[PDB]
Amino acid sequence: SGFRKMAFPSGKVEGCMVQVTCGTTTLNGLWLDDVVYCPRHVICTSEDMLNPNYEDLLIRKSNHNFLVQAGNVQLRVIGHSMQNCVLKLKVDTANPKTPKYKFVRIQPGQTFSVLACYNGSPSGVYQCAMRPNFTIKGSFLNGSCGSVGFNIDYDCVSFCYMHHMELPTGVHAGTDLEGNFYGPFVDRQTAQAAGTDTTITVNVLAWLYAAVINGDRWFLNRFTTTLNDFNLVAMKYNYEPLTQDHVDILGPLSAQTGIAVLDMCASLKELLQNGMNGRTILGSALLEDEFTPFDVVRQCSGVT
Amino acid sequence: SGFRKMAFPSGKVEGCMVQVTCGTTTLNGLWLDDVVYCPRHVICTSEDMLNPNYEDLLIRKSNHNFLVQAGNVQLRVIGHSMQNCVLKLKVDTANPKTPKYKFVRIQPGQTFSVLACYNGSPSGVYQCAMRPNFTIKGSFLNGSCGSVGFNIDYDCVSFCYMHHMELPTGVHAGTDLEGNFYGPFVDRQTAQAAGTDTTITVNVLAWLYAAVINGDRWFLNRFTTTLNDFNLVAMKYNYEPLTQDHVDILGPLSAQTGIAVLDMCASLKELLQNGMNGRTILGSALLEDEFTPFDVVRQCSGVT
Ligand SMILES: *CC(=O)N1CCN(S(=O)(=O)c2c(F)cccc2F)CC1
Ligand SMILES: *CC(=O)N1CCN(S(=O)(=O)c2c(F)cccc2F)CC1
Repeated sequence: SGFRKMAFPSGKVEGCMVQVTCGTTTLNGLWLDDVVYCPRHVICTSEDMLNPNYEDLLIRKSNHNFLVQAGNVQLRVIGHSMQNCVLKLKVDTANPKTPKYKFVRIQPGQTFSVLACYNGSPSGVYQCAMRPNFTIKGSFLNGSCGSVGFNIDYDCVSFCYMHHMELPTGVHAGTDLEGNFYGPFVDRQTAQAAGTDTTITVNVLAWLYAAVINGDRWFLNRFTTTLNDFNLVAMKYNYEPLTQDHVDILGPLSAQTGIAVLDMCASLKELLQNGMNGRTILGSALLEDEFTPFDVVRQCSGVT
Repeated sequence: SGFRKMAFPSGKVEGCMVQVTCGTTTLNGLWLDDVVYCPRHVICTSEDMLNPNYEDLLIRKSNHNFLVQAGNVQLRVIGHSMQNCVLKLKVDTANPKTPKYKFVRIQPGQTFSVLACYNGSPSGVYQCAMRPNFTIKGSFLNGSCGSVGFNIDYDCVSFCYMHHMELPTGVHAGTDLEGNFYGPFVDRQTAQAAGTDTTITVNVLAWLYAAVINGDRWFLNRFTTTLNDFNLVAMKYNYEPLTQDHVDILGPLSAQTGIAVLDMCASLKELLQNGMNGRTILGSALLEDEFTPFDVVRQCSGVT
């Protein structure tokens, strides 16, 4: 029993983190096989960052200008290329600690662990969601760029995020490991505002199921609703629309608790309309939306 | 910017987790040098658990009854002893991944990371505090016993907790790595109630400082207070008394923000008396108390 915001064990990803230095800019790189992946803005002077032309900036960089350090040993860079907003640095040594890995581009609402690093050294691990506006609400100081977000499936690390940007509002933006930004964000020190940070409805419901499973039942009510009726209330409260796809996904939790998805929807409807009235669910005074249905099943079943 | 509930990177501790089996009971062990530490209740039939006599139960166990598995390789047990509520299993192989380590007994209010394991395999990592009633609010299913809590100081893992018990109320109890329970708890399936789960006042203040540092300032007020005046309000709200020791500890955050500790106390006083009024601080609708002042400084400075 008990339910916690839980990150994947970070060891497999700690084994991949290196320091990348280009001139006076130091950030983090991900070392998989003989490639080091890092944000392309490593080549910028914070003056370049106002309107960088990356292809033009990169012409001035040779392999030997990229200083790659794994622990206290230098890696020899034998190649470099730009893919979208990341640099791939070919090194002469395969990372001996390379885990089984995939690159995946996640959807909004999908959760992942972040290993926050500075100078290629891990500081901490935390759980995130890709927000519906394609920002993440991270913890990233200067030097944290190139820190990565991941899921683990037993022994296979799926890398879904590399950190690039803090928006003026202190939310975060980054790329998949093909260098493609989540959302409309660009690696330029310019005015970039996030859209509406809506609540991930299906995640909230997952977490209400986690609550029932863990004995927090006070908010269960006598009501049901319909997707269309629920969705009117959701819209009004800046909750994402709920689809039959989300209902299907919640089916296993529905089964385990014997609470119909639409009944739990009706419960969530009353919490939105009535508020918590100073009560808590799983030690939270607000509705948590950074647990996916898969996260809830995982932590409630104890997958390793 | 941004502030997250952040666990230590778990890699150093993943390298220490083994499976311990005694008869039909499987749980987790911590492998440091040539010793495997695990809960002594590994020797119990859940029938033994009602009123176990551990010294008597242990007489019936030989080295070869303790099955220790690190990955998919068996360790040879060449010795076993009981220290308080843990077994020390001497094995013939030093853990080659043994990190620099200490055993520390933490005080209530102190935070640590837990690496939740099942069958010696990591499932997840999360951040905890030792509650003032010497429980922790964990996420632990059957098989999780012997999962450990730790702090890291650069390269030195301080182990402070091993998981043993879920109380009937679904809160958690365990030992330091000398086998001594935190609080008055015993490894027996009996009526054990926790005392008052009071709020860790100094941690709440730390987290209010983290909020100001990260731009969440709305709750800063025009008032100050005194320790004695603050403490009357704290008592009324089941907050731990604040000492000059806690004020001293908050000094660095006081300095960085230019907010006197007692001013921040007066802010916390108004939040207790007035509530949040539907507002959030660092994405929370309640006052977070599982960040220590050291945690706030660490994450706000980016220590690795
Ligand atoms: C995002 C990231 O981690 N980095 C890119 C920016 N640089 S930097 O330009 O060197 C820099 C500092 F070193 C300190 C403060 C601001 C700043 F932009 C850091 C690495
Ligand atoms: C605390 C812990 O992880 N364990 C001790 C109890 N045992 S058990 O007695 O084998 C057991 C199960 F295997 C399943 C359900 C309940 C139960 F007590 C599990 C390991």
